[PDB]
Amino acid sequence: NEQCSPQQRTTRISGRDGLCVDVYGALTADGSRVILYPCGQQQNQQWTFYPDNTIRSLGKCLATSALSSGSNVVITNCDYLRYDDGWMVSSSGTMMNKSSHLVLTANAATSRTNLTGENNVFAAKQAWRIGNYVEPIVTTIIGLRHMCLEATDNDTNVWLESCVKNKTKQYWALYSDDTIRVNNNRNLCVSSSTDSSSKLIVIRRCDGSINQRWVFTPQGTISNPGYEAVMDVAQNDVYLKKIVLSSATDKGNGQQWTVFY
Amino acid sequence: NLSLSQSNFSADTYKSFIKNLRKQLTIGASYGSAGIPILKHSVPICERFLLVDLTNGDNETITLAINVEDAGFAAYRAADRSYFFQNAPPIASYVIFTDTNQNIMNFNNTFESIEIVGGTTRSETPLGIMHFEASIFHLFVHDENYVPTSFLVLIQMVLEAAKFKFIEQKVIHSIMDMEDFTPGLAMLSLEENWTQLSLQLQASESLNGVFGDSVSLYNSMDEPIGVDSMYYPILTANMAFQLYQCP
Ligand SMILES: *[C@@H]1O[C@H](CO)[C@@H](O[C@@H]2O[C@H](CO)[C@@H](O[C@@H]3O[C@H](CO)[C@@H](O)[C@H](O)[C@@H]3O[C@@H]3OC[C@@H](O)[C@H](O)[C@H]3O)[C@H](O)[C@H]2NC(C)=O)[C@H](O[C@@H]2O[C@@H](C)[C@@H](O)[C@@H](O)[C@@H]2O)[C@H]1NC(C)=O
Ligand SMILES: *[C@@H]1O[C@H](CO)[C@@H](O[C@@H]2O[C@H](CO)[C@@H](O)[C@H](O)[C@H]2NC(C)=O)[C@H](O)[C@H]1NC(C)=O
Ligand SMILES: *[C@@H]1O[C@H](CO)[C@@H](O)[C@H](O)[C@H]1NC(C)=O
Repeated sequence: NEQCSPQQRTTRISGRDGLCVDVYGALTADGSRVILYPCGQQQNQQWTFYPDNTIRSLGKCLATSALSSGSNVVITNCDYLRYDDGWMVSSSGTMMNKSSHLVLTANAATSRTNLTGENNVFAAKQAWRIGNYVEPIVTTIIGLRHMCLEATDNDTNVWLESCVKNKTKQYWALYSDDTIRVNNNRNLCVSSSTDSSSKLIVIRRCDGSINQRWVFTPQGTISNPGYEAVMDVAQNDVYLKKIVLSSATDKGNGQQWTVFY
Repeated sequence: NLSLSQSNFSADTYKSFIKNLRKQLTIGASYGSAGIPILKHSVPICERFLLVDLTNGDNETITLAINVEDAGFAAYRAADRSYFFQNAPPIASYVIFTDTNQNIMNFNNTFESIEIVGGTTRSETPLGIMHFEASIFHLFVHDENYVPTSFLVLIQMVLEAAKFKFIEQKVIHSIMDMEDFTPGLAMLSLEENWTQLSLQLQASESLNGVFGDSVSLYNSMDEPIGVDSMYYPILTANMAFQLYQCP
């Protein structure tokens, strides 16, 4: 069964604010920089994956340009990497250079931001969706007592309410940077607490942070991988109107969620 | 035997049943990068079947044999009778329901086969609590007019729900809202592609989680979403287990 060993696939790579990984001006010279840019069909956003762990556009290979963090990610001649182990993409969408452990990062959100190799902190700005479908995925999010997450208090808070099909504030847009956004206001992201004294999950202006990176795991949790915790209904009591970040526990169903899209 | 009764069919009990069905199917499952259990394969025929009891609104009970390799129905029992799909493994009748009057159904356990024989499609076959109930009845008495649509109902509400949290949730919505439904493109595209998603996910191991082919999954707005990798929550948080496909 050779379908088990596909030799290549050409796709796109989207990330922060739903922008795409783009070879700037489609330049082919070694060290030509990779940027963040609005997603389209152009060849310089077409990335081909191969079993040698290379990722390629315009015939050349995505690559870090330094051992230390802070420098641009570039495309360069693939023969320069013949003895390199290449890239490793985690199950959560972190794209990592195997040797250096540097991670594809977008330090700003605006079109033309240079992508760089950075130390991994599991920020939303270090989360990517490899795939051709780059749009935010619109969904409801079902939790304890078959209830739906709703954006509340002028899109500042979030808790469970009974699912109502029409109700616009129960819809969420799932972005390529692992953010969960208010569907009607896509500058607003579900956020773990910035106040040390509180575990309360809230809604705040999207800023690319660890607080806003979320992973829908196959075991049915909503994980914040940088804080090694999951979304949880406080006291397994939906009436408390509080969702919190907790370490994974088999004790309650408050950590179980469903994506209904 | 794991069981579900129309008498006690609340969103909670339905959910527990599906959760336990998945649990049991995935005993001894293998795992890849994606973290989605891959069902067992090359199982000795004596171990290949999981039995599940379904009871309708009036204490009529059937027992379904599920093949643990593919989460499909091979056969079922009603009282001292049993019924085997034509494509059930040929040795199955020596292993399950041995002390019954065994019979062969003249169609396969696939949607394509069941749809042709019954003259009706999943898109026109309602799902919900009352349809579950009546389906159990028609299987119990083996009324041949209704056997194919009864299987469309029960395969979708039991097995396909076990495969996909999306489908499980469609049934929960149906219980909570007290409203039957017909499956739309979203549900059907999952059902249609379970096998292909299985293959691609396993094959993706050698391409950093990227698929060899794209699979189209529809959302509730009938928009198609191309899934050409494991980095789609609508796959990775939905498909609860896979068919074994790759070494
Ligand atoms: C994203 O990445 C690109 C590429 O790295 C940025 O551009 C580059 O910026 C350098 C300075 O950051 C340019 O250097 C100047 O080059 C002339 C000769 O090229 C040299 O005589 C100058 O002194 C200066 O060079 C450096 O001086 C400081 C030293 O520490 C350093 O070692 C020298 O190299 C360089 O040409 C340029 N590269 C290219 C191909 O464009 C880019 O920055 C934006 O554009 C540049 C031109 C400049 O306006 C920057 O300040 C500005 O950030 C960066 N950001 C964006 C959004 O594109
Ligand atoms: C991953 O990172 C490593 C290390 O930063 C890169 O390996 C270096 O490649 C440069 C350019 O060819 C060589 O001069 C160095 O000798 C290598 N350093 C080490 C420590 O081996 C590698 O190019 C990166 N790979 C990708 C695809 O980004
Ligand atoms: C039933 O499925 C088998 C595969 O085992 C196939 O060969 C046969 O042609 C199918 N027949 C029907 C009735 O569709």
